[PDB]
Amino acid sequence: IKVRENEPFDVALRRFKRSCEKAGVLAEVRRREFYEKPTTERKRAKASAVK
Amino acid sequence: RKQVSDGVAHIHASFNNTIVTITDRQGNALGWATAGGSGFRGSRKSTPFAAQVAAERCADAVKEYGIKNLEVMVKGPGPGRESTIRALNAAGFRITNITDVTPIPHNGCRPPKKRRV
Amino acid sequence: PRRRVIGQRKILPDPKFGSELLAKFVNILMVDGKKSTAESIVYSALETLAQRSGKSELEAFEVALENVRPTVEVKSRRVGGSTYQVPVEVRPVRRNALAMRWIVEAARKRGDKSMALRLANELSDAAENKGTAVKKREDVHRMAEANKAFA
RNA sequence: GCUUGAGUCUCGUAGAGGGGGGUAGAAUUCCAGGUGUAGCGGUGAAAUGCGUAGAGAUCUGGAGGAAUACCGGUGGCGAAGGCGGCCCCCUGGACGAAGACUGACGCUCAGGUGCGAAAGCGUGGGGAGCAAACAGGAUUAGAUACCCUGGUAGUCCACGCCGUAAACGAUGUCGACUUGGAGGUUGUGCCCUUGAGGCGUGGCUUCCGGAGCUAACGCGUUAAGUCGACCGCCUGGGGAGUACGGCCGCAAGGUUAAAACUCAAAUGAAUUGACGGGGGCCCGCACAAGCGGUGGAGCAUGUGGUUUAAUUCGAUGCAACGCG
Repeated sequence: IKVRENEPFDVALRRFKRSCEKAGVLAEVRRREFYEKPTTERKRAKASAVK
Repeated sequence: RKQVSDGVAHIHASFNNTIVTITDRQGNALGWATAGGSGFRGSRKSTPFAAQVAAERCADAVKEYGIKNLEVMVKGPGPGRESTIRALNAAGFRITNITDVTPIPHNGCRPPKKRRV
Repeated sequence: PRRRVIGQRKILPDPKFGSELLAKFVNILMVDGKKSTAESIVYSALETLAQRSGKSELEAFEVALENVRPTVEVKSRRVGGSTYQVPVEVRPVRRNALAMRWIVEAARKRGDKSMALRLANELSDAAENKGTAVKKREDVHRMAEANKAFA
């Protein structure tokens, strides 16, 4: 979660949060408890991941 | 006044508004500025521009403390936050840490229903 | 413009000063295909402009037009189902094209006697940037300055 | 009698199988306090709402309830419903390896009995979040909706009831046979284990496909192929899974289950097109960028209407209206 750097620093370059929290994990927990749509969203996500 | 010389910039980016609170390392607030309090009410208070002018305006109003070092703590998602920390090192601050402190439940409370828009 | 990227046609420069800039200014002023009339108006008006300001001809014109050129202008998008007025940087040819259109339009708005006096007084009011075309430029810049939040 | 079906014993393996008890960490809400100050929240935009009685932000301390991120996987377990932190206790099943034992003890099953999501019901608790009802704000022609702000039952626990779901692989159970390929998961044997190998042999499971079948779509060794055993159910659409009666249920209702009348269709799958406020690519003064008009005035001319003895007939969205 943290970053620090010594005096050679210019830019933020914190892409630790395109790794874990920001993009998916908080936008997922904005909306409803189903049990049902996730079983089919994961079903078609794993059925789309195919060659 | 009181001459703290190090603080924390808690930026609270949400989808509708970013609210920047500059405090000390004890956690006592020294002065805040919101994107909605800088003109541009409404669809324009959730933009990176509004967040950066909110952060410029929060860098003002803590001149009475002589803050040079600060950590940055970032909550929430938002069109803000990224631009926000930029405005902080456009205001002479030595930005030391950038932590992202978004609250994530370990499957806690049930989130609200919504949005069949 | 759907498909066709275009060239542009070359205008003959001004027959008194060799200025294609001022040639496009007499084309912006021209009505009903009467070019002789419009260049008479431009020569009279800029001649009294050069006599009044005492500078010279087309540097008095170039100053009076430099005060009315827009910096950025608003522009509609309609991308996310919403009406945004985004600010966008004006191209130089469009920059002085808008400058001349605002000078000429504001000069047609004025209430003096002859067109050479309306436009000579409009360029003179734009030399110390207090006329109507500068209020059009400040108006455009208030729109693009208020809506700066979209880039 | 016999062991190739079924079962017992020995040793292990994997597992969100079940029931009871405890605990942990993040987060939401509330309460008390510090800093601090003008907004916060919300939306397509807003407003209701909260806020100088000091909100929101931020830090500290506390309480409480529910759910258990990451692992997490067309992964696993379960007859099905379903089961997801970690630990203990009680407990069910499955699978594998070698050997021993019983010796057809088997398969299916009308009535019967049990289990059976969610919502609901009863009694007693609990109540943080979420949220039917409800209230307010918007949107709209209206808006008893979608959106916003609140919000009660309920969701959670104990015990009892209900007894249903698109309770679905829309595929009853058990057994046998019939070309293949790529995986996943869990055992086990053999070989230099010369490593994240090589060769087999089981259990469960995913995707694609051969013959075959199928109205087609598709199924395809986990069959919808080729057979056998037993059960359940169907007989045109509507009326109608309704009424009456019976049984069950506290009720809601559940189950069993018609007829009169009425139609000549209702239906399945696939084809061609058209359409979509579906998707991709592309064009045209289509939009955009501009310039000049029309709609306002007077007149010209055409039309509708009205008038008239007649105001000849035809043209009438675009593509009729100085048109024939």
